[PDB]
Amino acid sequence: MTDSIMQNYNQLREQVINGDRRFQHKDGHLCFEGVDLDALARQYPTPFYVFSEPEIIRNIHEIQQAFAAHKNTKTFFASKTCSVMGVLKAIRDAGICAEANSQYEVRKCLEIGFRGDQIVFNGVVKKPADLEYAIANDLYLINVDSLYELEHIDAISRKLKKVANVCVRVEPNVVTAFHAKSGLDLEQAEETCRRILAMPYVHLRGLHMHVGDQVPESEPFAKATKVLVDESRRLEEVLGIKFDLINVGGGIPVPYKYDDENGDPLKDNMYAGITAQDFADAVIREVHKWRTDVEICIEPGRKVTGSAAVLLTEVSCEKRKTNYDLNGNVECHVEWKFVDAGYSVLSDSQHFDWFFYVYNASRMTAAHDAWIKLAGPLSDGGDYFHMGVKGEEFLLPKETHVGDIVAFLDAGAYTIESQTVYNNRPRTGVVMIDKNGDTRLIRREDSYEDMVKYDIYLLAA
Amino acid sequence: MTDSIMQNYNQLREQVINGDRRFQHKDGHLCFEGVDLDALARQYPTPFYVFSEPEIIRNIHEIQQAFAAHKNTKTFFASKTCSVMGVLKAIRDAGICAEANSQYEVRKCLEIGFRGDQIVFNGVVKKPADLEYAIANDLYLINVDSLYELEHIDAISRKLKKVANVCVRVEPNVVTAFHAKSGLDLEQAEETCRRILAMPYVHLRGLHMHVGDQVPESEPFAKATKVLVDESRRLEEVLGIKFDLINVGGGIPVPYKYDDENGDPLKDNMYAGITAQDFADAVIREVHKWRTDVEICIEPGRKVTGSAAVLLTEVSCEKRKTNYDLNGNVECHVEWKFVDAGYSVLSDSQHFDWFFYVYNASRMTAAHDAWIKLAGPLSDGGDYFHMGVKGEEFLLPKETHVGDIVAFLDAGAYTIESQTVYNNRPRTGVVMIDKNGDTRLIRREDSYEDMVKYDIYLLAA
Ligand SMILES: [Cl-]
Ligand SMILES: [Cl-]
Ligand SMILES: [Cl-]
Ligand SMILES: [Cl-]
Ligand code: NA
Ligand code: NA
Ligand code: NA
Ligand code: NA
Repeated sequence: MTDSIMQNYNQLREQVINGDRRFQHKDGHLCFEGVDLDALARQYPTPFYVFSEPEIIRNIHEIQQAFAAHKNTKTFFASKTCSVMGVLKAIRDAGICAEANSQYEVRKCLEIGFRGDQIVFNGVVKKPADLEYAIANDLYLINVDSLYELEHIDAISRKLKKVANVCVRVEPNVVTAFHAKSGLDLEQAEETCRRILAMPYVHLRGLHMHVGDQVPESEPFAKATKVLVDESRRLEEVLGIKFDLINVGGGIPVPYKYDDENGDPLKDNMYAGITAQDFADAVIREVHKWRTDVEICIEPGRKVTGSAAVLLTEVSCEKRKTNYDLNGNVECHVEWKFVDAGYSVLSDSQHFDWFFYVYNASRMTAAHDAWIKLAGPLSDGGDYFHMGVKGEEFLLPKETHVGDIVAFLDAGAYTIESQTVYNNRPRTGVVMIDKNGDTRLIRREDSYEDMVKYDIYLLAA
Repeated sequence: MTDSIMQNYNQLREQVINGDRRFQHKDGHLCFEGVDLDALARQYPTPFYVFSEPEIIRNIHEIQQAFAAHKNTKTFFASKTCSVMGVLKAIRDAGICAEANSQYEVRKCLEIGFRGDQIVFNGVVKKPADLEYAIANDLYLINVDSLYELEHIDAISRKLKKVANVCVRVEPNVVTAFHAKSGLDLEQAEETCRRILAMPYVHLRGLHMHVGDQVPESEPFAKATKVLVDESRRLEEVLGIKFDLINVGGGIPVPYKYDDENGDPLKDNMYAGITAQDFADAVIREVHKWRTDVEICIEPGRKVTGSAAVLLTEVSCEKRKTNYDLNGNVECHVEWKFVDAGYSVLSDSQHFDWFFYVYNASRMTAAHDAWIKLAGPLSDGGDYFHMGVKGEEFLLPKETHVGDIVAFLDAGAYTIESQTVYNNRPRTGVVMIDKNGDTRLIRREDSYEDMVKYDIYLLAA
């Protein structure tokens, strides 16, 4: 029933402004950490993302509190989730470490103040130049993803006369051969470790795995960790060593739909099937069957920042399209609202069928009582938001007007670096709400100069 | 049969180097317009795209030759397809016009030397600043996509005392109301045109439509053009005017799979179901039932550049993954080849299930006789190429080695502006082969400075 769907969506809306730790209402507008988002979107050109340092901190608290039963836990934010420097700075100041996924990610983590001993460098393609940069900067871990790459680590560590600290990525078969490009097979772990021990400037620290992203059950983490723990225990015996650590990766999910009573996480993984506590319980229980003193490294990405941003986008056009029958009578009307952000700004809404709550931030206390379709500004028929409240339809106040600010919630993970300049619309500015509730610009909107500065061409003037 | 699939793929490979107007072989390597692509990829860092000015010119020839039966045809390259300045310059020097999809696209077309009278500006969200820039620059056409936008065109043209030349976009119901965000309903065309005629600084030039992209049959173009032609004829009568033009949009498909005897274009639109001649026959036949003298405007994007680039990417790692049964016996092996381009470089291979021919450019004369899986360098389990020769599997020479150059063909449409800095891997350089067969860099690879120059942060040194 649409009425029931509409009723439920407006219960969720009221819970946003009366129940959510992030949000309030003022002057009829959605507020984030006490910042009126309508007013903010009159101060900065839309579309833009606004991050909350307070919410990042709360998310980091949930993660670390979840691991209270294991004191030697080291937490590395997976920076492919978001690497805007001011976001990395908030995460650094909140007291955790960083995982990096390219040479330039390593460099920006170092620049913003993560020490080498606070950085893990992972990857399936770590070219000699990448490895040389990482080894020269004394990173806490460089993962070993393949035997081919390991030969470069040996050669380059010898060349620099600097120890490379490594963890061997093993991807358990919980078809992994066909569908998992990353890591070594379990069967290869022993000889790989044996070979690293013999290398003069490579130091074996432990094994690594990463299950995946937005994982809706605890069992995959428990099963995969058990495989890694059993192999770690066995190799300690066979090789006569004591591992420094085990790195169990990331994948803690974030709620993108909150009404769990109406959702099946295994069918719709926008429902978060598990909590950080569930992830920690599964991991710690398995590790403690082997050692309670070993360091556990975790690599959460999405959970750190996902809930901690909103995309603000201005309703910039409207139209009504009407389907008529062959006698000219109306079959239905469609109310299109156009916002100034499309899939070049919010990639996952299109490419990964990702749901984000959508509300009229300018009319946040008004009933969202009109079915509408929400379109982006790209000259591209597929640039509209398909992941609606009911099918492809969204709910906004019937009073919605051009000039209102629409907010997409839970827009803090995998939303910035994935933007494009398709249609030569610019990638967005980014604003940060700091711990004091003050705002500042932390990324500019791309300028026209940015569209062409990369190009090499004969000028005309 | 895999053997048969392998046989057919190697027949296609031989046709590339012995039959294709674009390619040859030399020193065992794939050549493009006589340029050895292995050698080129030792001169420039991979991954990068290489465009062919000769092939752009050939594609433009096919389009214009297709319209020989209609002398007053004006051709506007849809620049959302590719707007690297050197690519736009080649298209300008080849003698056609430009369609633009944002304020900055308009600006870059003007900068590279398209005159205002050679530019069409389309869009669903043309804000006042966008319209003011377009009207001030005397564009040949600004489309009218909605009644809301039309009010801004009236007001701003009055403010500047400059005539805005417009075409009214009408999207026929050939559900269009639910699935087509663009244009007005046919039922709205009459009053919209009547209102424009009464505006002092808005000049109505005709109607506009655009069917879509990679369209595999001629019927949609014929049917939609007929609707637009019938309404144009009727409005000339009702309103007592003579239209300058009709703008029928783009959508000419490009072959991404060439063995048409084995493909159904309506099921797999990588097979191009129609040619430019088929598009022109359908459009011209319908227009000439109304007027033979009127100007026909077309907006091809993909067809201009799609076949005119190759992505060159270096095999940068390899591994074998083996699935074992519960007794330790081998069930299967998977041979993974890792290249230095993933979906942040070649977006559509992931997000739009787009097929591109893949060959070992370094071993182009060798039998491609080994099934492999082809992975990108992103730390992301989904970053491998799923659109294989058979399922998710590709064919490369069993002799393929790290350091070989892999080529993706037909990589010239919608491949540059759609790149991202996900994982802070840079967006690629772009090279151009000019009409003389010489090469030059036309876009640099993003530098590390580019990763962070947009960010605003307190430095440490
Ligand atoms: Cl930590
Ligand atoms: Cl309307
Ligand atoms: Cl022309
Ligand atoms: Cl291997
Ligand atoms: Na705005
Ligand atoms: Na060693
Ligand atoms: Na290279
Ligand atoms: Na007029």
